[PDB]
Amino acid sequence: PQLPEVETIRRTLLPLIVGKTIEDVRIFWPNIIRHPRDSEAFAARMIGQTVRGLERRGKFLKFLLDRDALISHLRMEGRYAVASALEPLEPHTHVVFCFTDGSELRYRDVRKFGTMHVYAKEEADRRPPLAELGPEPLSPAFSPAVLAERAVKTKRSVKALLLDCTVVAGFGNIYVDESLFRAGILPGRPAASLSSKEIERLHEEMVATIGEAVMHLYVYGRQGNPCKRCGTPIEKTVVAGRGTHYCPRCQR
DNA sequence: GGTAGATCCTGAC
DNA sequence: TCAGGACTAC
Ligand SMILES: [Zn+2]
Repeated sequence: PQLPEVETIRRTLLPLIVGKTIEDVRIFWPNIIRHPRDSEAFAARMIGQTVRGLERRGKFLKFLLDRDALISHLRMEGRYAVASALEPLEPHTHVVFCFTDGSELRYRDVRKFGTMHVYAKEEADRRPPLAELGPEPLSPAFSPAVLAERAVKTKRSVKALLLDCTVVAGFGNIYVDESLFRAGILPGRPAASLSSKEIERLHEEMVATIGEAVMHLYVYGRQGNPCKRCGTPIEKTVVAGRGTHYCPRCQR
């Protein structure tokens, strides 16, 4: 899931778990647990805590309990569901939080790429994976000025810059390619080669593209098909190690 | 320090 | 054979 989907999860999951008290935590793929490194310590500390809130930072979910916060990233295919402890688990369920009311919060992930970190609330923001996280793309903290500062200071491509979590929080591949197309900028351009006008325009399209989503694709996954704006075949290459889609006519 | 590289894991080739 | 987000060593 991408940022907009993660926000939808935050909104819809919260009422389904708020005020419930953890009675058990069951872990079927320990690699997912990143802190405490010992999955048994992870499970033990959460027991007896009540869910008080659920926040999002970038593509991370932050479950707020009594003492601790649980920081969760779903990566490509992770998913949460709330269901009865009386029913069989779905395939690829790797972590389960059991509540005193007989319901469960279940984490599934076919690829097993997702991560979980637990810390005392007051420490969560200054430890990985939240430490160093850039500003929310939809917040005043993410400004053309901030983007300009990072752009001028690097030798990397503009695509690499946008993919960097320290630059802006949770801006995914699909939105990078769509934003660059909408801003008329080739993904392979050196970030420092962008004019102030290009930076401004890119910031604007980033906010609009992801803003629209949180509430129709031009290039992403459209290789070999005609550009919706000029009819030129969309091309796909690799930029910053990622599948990268662009129109060689609309983007410069 | 900035930056590439390595890394996980398995469905779809 | 390999893409895909967010500690190590060049
Ligand atoms: Zn075009």
